[PDB]
Amino acid sequence: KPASMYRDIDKPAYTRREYITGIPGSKIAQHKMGRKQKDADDYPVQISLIVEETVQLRHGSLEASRLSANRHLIKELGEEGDYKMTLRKFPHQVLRENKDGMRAAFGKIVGTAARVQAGEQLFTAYCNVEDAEHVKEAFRRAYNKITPSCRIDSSPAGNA
Amino acid sequence: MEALGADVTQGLEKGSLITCADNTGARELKVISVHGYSGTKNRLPKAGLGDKITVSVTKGTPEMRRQVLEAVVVRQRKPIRRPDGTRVKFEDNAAVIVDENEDPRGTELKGPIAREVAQRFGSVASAATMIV
Amino acid sequence: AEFDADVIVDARDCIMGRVASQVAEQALDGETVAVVNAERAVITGREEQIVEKYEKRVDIGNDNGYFYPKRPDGIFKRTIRGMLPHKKQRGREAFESVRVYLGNPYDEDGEVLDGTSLDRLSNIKFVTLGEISETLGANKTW
Amino acid sequence: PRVELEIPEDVDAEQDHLDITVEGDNGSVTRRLWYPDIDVSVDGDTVVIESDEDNAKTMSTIGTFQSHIENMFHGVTEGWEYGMEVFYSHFPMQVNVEGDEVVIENFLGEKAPRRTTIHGDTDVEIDGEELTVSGPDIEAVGQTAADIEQLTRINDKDVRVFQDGVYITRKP
Amino acid sequence: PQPSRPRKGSLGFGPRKRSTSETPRFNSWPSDDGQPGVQGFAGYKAGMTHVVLVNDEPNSPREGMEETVPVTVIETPPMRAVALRAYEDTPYGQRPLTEVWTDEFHSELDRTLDVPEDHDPDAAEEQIRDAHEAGDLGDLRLITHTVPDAVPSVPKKKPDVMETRVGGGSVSDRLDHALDIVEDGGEHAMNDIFRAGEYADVAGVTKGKGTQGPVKRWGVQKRKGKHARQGWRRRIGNLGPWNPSRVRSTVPQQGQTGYHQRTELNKRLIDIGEGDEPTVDGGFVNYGEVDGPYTLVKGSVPGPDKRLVRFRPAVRPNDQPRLDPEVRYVSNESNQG
RNA sequence: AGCCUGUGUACCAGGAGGGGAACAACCCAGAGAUAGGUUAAGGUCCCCAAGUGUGGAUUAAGUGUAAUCCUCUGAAGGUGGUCUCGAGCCCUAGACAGCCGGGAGGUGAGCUUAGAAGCAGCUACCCUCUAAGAAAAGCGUAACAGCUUACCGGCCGAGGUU
RNA sequence: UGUCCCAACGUUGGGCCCGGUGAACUGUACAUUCCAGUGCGGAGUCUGGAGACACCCAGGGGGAAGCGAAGACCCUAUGGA
RNA sequence: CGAGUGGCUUGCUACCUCGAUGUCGGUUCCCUCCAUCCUGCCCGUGCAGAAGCGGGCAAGGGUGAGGUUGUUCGCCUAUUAAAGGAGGUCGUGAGCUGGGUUUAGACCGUCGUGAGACAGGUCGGCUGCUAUCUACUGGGUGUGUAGGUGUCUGACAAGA
RNA sequence: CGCCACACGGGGUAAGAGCUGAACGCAUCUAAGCUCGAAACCCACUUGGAAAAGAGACACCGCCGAGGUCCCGCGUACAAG
Ligand SMILES: [Cl-]
Ligand SMILES: [Cl-]
Ligand SMILES: [Cl-]
Ligand SMILES: [Cl-]
Ligand SMILES: [Cl-]
Ligand SMILES: [Cl-]
Ligand SMILES: [Cl-]
Ligand SMILES: [K+]
Ligand SMILES: [Mg+2]
Ligand SMILES: [Mg+2]
Ligand SMILES: [Mg+2]
Ligand SMILES: [Mg+2]
Ligand SMILES: [Mg+2]
Ligand SMILES: [Mg+2]
Ligand SMILES: [Mg+2]
Ligand SMILES: [Mg+2]
Ligand SMILES: [Mg+2]
Ligand SMILES: [Mg+2]
Ligand SMILES: [Mg+2]
Ligand SMILES: [Mg+2]
Ligand SMILES: [Mg+2]
Ligand SMILES: [Mg+2]
Ligand SMILES: [Mg+2]
Ligand SMILES: [Mg+2]
Ligand SMILES: [Mg+2]
Ligand SMILES: [Mg+2]
Ligand SMILES: [Mg+2]
Ligand SMILES: [Mg+2]
Ligand SMILES: [Mg+2]
Ligand code: NA
Ligand code: NA
Ligand code: NA
Ligand code: NA
Ligand code: NA
Ligand code: NA
Ligand code: NA
Ligand code: NA
Ligand code: NA
Ligand code: NA
Ligand code: NA
Ligand code: NA
Ligand code: NA
Ligand code: NA
Ligand code: NA
Ligand code: NA
Ligand SMILES: [Sr+2]
Ligand SMILES: [Sr+2]
Ligand SMILES: [Sr+2]
Ligand SMILES: [Sr+2]
Ligand SMILES: [Sr+2]
Ligand SMILES: [Sr+2]
Ligand SMILES: [Sr+2]
Ligand SMILES: [Sr+2]
Ligand SMILES: [Sr+2]
Ligand SMILES: [Sr+2]
Ligand SMILES: [Sr+2]
Ligand SMILES: [Sr+2]
Ligand SMILES: [Sr+2]
Ligand SMILES: [Sr+2]
Ligand SMILES: [Sr+2]
Ligand SMILES: [Sr+2]
Ligand SMILES: [Sr+2]
Ligand SMILES: [Sr+2]
Ligand SMILES: [Sr+2]
Ligand SMILES: [Sr+2]
Ligand SMILES: [Sr+2]
Ligand SMILES: [Sr+2]
Ligand SMILES: [Sr+2]
Ligand SMILES: [Sr+2]
Ligand SMILES: [Sr+2]
Ligand SMILES: [Sr+2]
Repeated sequence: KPASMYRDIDKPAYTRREYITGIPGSKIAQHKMGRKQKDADDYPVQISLIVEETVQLRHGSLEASRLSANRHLIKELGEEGDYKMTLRKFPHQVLRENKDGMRAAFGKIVGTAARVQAGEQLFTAYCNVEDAEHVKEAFRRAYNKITPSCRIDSSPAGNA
Repeated sequence: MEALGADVTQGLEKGSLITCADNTGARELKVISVHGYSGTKNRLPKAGLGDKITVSVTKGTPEMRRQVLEAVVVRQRKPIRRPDGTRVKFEDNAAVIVDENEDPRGTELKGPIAREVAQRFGSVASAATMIV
Repeated sequence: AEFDADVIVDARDCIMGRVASQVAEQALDGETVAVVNAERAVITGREEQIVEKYEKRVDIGNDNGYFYPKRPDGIFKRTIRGMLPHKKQRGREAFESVRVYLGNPYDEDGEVLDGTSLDRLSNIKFVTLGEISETLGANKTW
Repeated sequence: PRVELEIPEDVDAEQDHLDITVEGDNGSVTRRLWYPDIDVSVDGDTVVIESDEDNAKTMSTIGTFQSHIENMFHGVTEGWEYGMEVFYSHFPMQVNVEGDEVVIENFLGEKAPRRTTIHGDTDVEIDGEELTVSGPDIEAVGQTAADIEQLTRINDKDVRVFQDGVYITRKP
Repeated sequence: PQPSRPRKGSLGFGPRKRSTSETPRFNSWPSDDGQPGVQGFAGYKAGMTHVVLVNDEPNSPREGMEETVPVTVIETPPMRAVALRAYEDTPYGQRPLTEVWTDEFHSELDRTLDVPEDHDPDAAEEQIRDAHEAGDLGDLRLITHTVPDAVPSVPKKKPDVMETRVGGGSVSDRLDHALDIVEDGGEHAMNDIFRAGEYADVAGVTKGKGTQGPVKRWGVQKRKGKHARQGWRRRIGNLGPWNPSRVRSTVPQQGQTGYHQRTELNKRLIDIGEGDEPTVDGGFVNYGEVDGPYTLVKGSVPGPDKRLVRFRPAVRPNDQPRLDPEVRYVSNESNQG
């Protein structure tokens, strides 16, 4: 199913689990990657992926981008590299599909998405001055799998 | 192909039933296709003297019957024109079964053959008893 | 064959559309105009895109007909016709007291109308009516 | 911007309109240097390229005009030469100059001769398996050289195996 | 799946209307090469016979063998280049500048034109030569006419007039070459222009068939099978789709067929003679007997017997000339039979 | 969805006239008749009334010359096309690039191995001469050889680089 | 065996021209159109262009959402049989 | 996983038409589109050659004959350079066909107490009109340019 | 169903192969410039075409007579014309 069907915020917030059943499980495997036993403060560099437009990102997209991102950081820094990345958003918005003409159209439940306002940080990585260019590349791959354009913003890191 | 040396008015079409002028065991042949030919909308594919054709054995020995083979048209009832203007025509329509090298499959040819066909398929000719 | 023009304009190195606009204006005010050296008139832009446009006009047509001129002669005159209500009496009259020529059939030289001149030293992206016509397949009679 | 080029003593550089002519003991070359707002002129014993514009596009052509002129200076005195070697494997390649064009026969065993017309007053001298292309105008010379090599270009078969042809050996 | 198929008939010979001039008008001429010379001649179609020829083709497996070849016999008596017209180049193309006429005229040229009684040939020549000095001279052509009177089989006495270009060496040379002919009386022959074995383009107005339907005129199918018995036999399926809502001029329709000008390329001249060697016993059907200057053209020529045909050196020959073919036999057998 | 179904409001319906190419509801505008005048929306090269207006900048694609819209598309992604602005660092003690010259000894390090000598792998990665020159960055070799990078010097001369 | 390849020639009656006889269908108006667009989204008539000298003869029927019949299909009616 | 283009499939909507705009398939005849099957010219290759495989430009021309089936589609056969796809009221019934669909007769299976039904199968079963305008193919008469004969020019137009 | 005829060659390009060449000392097929290069584009070839409203050009004949119409015998033409 095309994301064109759900990328916009053109519907009420639909998140109440107490009134919704049959919600598919999320495809997001992890929200915290890298060395999650260490603190983000222990790193000199902090780079985030910022969404430039307000949108809805289906869990299937979060998983693809996050995966193709962390996958790179693993291939470039190792299955235990000294870095840590976080996907701070969770897909709370339940999505429908009307799958019988327009009669009794309320759709059946088919998925979940996370609402992201323009300017927000979707992902955030913390690395050493060395692996700074590797994380920037992981994000370049990630923003290629989500609807909006993004900014790869570098927070603590005046080692230009 | 090498120029025939005469003008031909194709006297046969796809589906025509003709005599198999040899001793392969095939008595009657049905024209299925004409080598190198391409027609036009609604036109029944045609073949005449000198053309190599794909054939199906209609009448003959059980072993030959129904086999799809290649052949060469050696005689036809419709006239052909020779360089000197004279028209030439035969008593019947006949072809000779031929292999992938154009060598006759049989050992002996039956009846006359047009000289022009002989020029084109020599090994076929070197089997003919009468060349007209 | 003799045209008592009150004005003789020289289109050499002049922007066709800008000249056309002034000749239409004058023709409507009663002036008899003769545009000379049409093959030398000029049109700015990429030669490749300009020619595509004129080639498309040559290819358009059907039984009713869309006869588009190929000679710089007619190209220029059609250009002027598009700035005149040629289907109205006054408009047809104006248009008919306007004539374009290949070269200069007069003894008097034409004048260069203000604002219509192109400076070759400051411009390289432009084409000549003659060039267009040649591409269109016209017979370079000029 | 403005650039001044002192013309060589052996040379004389005249120019009218957008055309510039350079003459020396080795011959003469004429060129049209036409670009928006770039004035080229011969101020006494120096050629001047100047413009009131200084954008990247203008600067590009200025530097381009200079090299063209310096090349003209070099060509009318020292001259331009390119060296070429005719290599072939199985079939003996016959390379000859006929009229104003260089002809090649039996290329790769072909019955039909391949040929190309020499540009300008370019001169083509062949000595055995060696060819030398020379003249005052680097444009015509460089092309003639290139044309000869292109003349034995092959697209059909693997070049790593079929290498017959004439190649530019030395570039001026 | 609706198989493809080329359209019925060519769109290059339209509109298919009745020709304006029964006398053919070449719309192109040979290139200038050899010495100056008239680039065309004319004659009247008589009929056909055949001849046996020795294969001429050096690339033919039959070179040097007997070959029967169909031939159309055309009576080509002498013509009269009666005037020299000059064209000047102008911004609007070529335009007639002046003409240099003669004094001697065939006794019946007055059945078509108002022959000149007072004319200044030198004033005309003067203006022309000045045009050449000025460099405004376009090609040079001769006003030519036939002498039907010399042809008994043809009833007409009224000459047929046509203009024929003169090409050749330098303009000055052919201009003088042109003036030379004209002055004499303009009398010239087929020999002066063509040699047996050369290729000529023949032009002529085809045989008229009046109104004919799409099948015959454009070669469209007749209705087939059951579709041939419902009331429609020789009518096309439809005049076009719902949209565009109009009939395109490209759909095959009824109309005039025949009597159109046609220019047939590369016709080999088998022989140019004089006398009655080609004549057929009993006489050419619907024509008569030949006994005078004649030309044998390989194959067919457009037009019915008696129609004026024109010759021109082929402007796009495919093969090189093989002069004076050897003719071993010319059938004189009756054409009735 | 030019969809369905609410809500508030103005409009069409039942609303002229001016503009918007045409165009119920988009803009100006609510209108007795007639007349003079000045504006509104919108527009001022010609078609067509009014500018080929002024100061300045950008664009080379005919981009564009398209308020709104079923009606005018243009996206994620990419761009040493070009213009403008800012920050860091390097530079006449000569920067950046190019070209020329040098790129050397202990020693082919030790190990592994029949052999490996910058460059299979493992480990170490030290000091002489010196203006430079790795226990060698990339090719190359069966292994050498050979070709270059680093590094230094010269020629050159003004901005260069991120 | 012309159903077909693939159409041809011929025969009789029409068709065409002439004398005489002499209807009907159809008709809001205007109307020489074509390409695009617009419009209740399927325009000869609105907009922009293009083309277009008037009239007449023969023709095969692309369009006039052609003419002929207040859709037979579908639904609706506190209709009928 | 993300972003789009098309309007060939299907679905959705009910805007136009119920004082009627006649269906599918086929046929015949004409024009077009390119997202190219062949043909031309190229680039790459896990390119020796021959040949494959993939890609680029390109719509001039071509893309055919047959067996089952009403079929479209598709399956199959022999040929072929190749036997591409799509738009034109799913072009084309005041052009054809009438096999299919889709009245009135009849049968079978299933359903129904029954009349009768079926988005199943099956046999039979009707196709009006003299063209007013416009459009085009060909043929004439006039006027305009503005006495006559003959010969031409070539703006434009058509072609594969 | 038979028989005849239906290019070669130019010019400009696409993809692509390159030359010279700078912005950016070098490099670079490109930014200016240039050499090539498709069955495709233009020309070449055939057909129509003075109603092309800028409504054309030339030559001769004639204005008391050039030419033309009717008429007559006919078809290389033709449904009327
Ligand atoms: Cl077949
Ligand atoms: Cl047209
Ligand atoms: Cl108007
Ligand atoms: Cl410019
Ligand atoms: Cl049919
Ligand atoms: Cl009010
Ligand atoms: Cl434009
Ligand atoms: K309806
Ligand atoms: Mg068929
Ligand atoms: Mg006979
Ligand atoms: Mg006989
Ligand atoms: Mg109301
Ligand atoms: Mg005005
Ligand atoms: Mg645009
Ligand atoms: Mg009703
Ligand atoms: Mg009912
Ligand atoms: Mg009841
Ligand atoms: Mg409705
Ligand atoms: Mg109807
Ligand atoms: Mg394409
Ligand atoms: Mg290969
Ligand atoms: Mg086409
Ligand atoms: Mg349909
Ligand atoms: Mg219809
Ligand atoms: Mg019907
Ligand atoms: Mg009817
Ligand atoms: Mg049945
Ligand atoms: Mg009953
Ligand atoms: Mg039935
Ligand atoms: Na312009
Ligand atoms: Na046109
Ligand atoms: Na009937
Ligand atoms: Na219809
Ligand atoms: Na109101
Ligand atoms: Na208005
Ligand atoms: Na534009
Ligand atoms: Na029959
Ligand atoms: Na009709
Ligand atoms: Na094509
Ligand atoms: Na089938
Ligand atoms: Na319909
Ligand atoms: Na149909
Ligand atoms: Na019907
Ligand atoms: Na039908
Ligand atoms: Na070319
Ligand atoms: Sr919504
Ligand atoms: Sr994105
Ligand atoms: Sr003005
Ligand atoms: Sr003529
Ligand atoms: Sr012509
Ligand atoms: Sr019938
Ligand atoms: Sr329509
Ligand atoms: Sr202005
Ligand atoms: Sr300004
Ligand atoms: Sr619309
Ligand atoms: Sr918009
Ligand atoms: Sr973008
Ligand atoms: Sr109008
Ligand atoms: Sr009729
Ligand atoms: Sr109706
Ligand atoms: Sr395309
Ligand atoms: Sr191909
Ligand atoms: Sr269908
Ligand atoms: Sr099926
Ligand atoms: Sr169709
Ligand atoms: Sr039926
Ligand atoms: Sr049923
Ligand atoms: Sr069925
Ligand atoms: Sr008038
Ligand atoms: Sr290129
Ligand atoms: Sr006239």
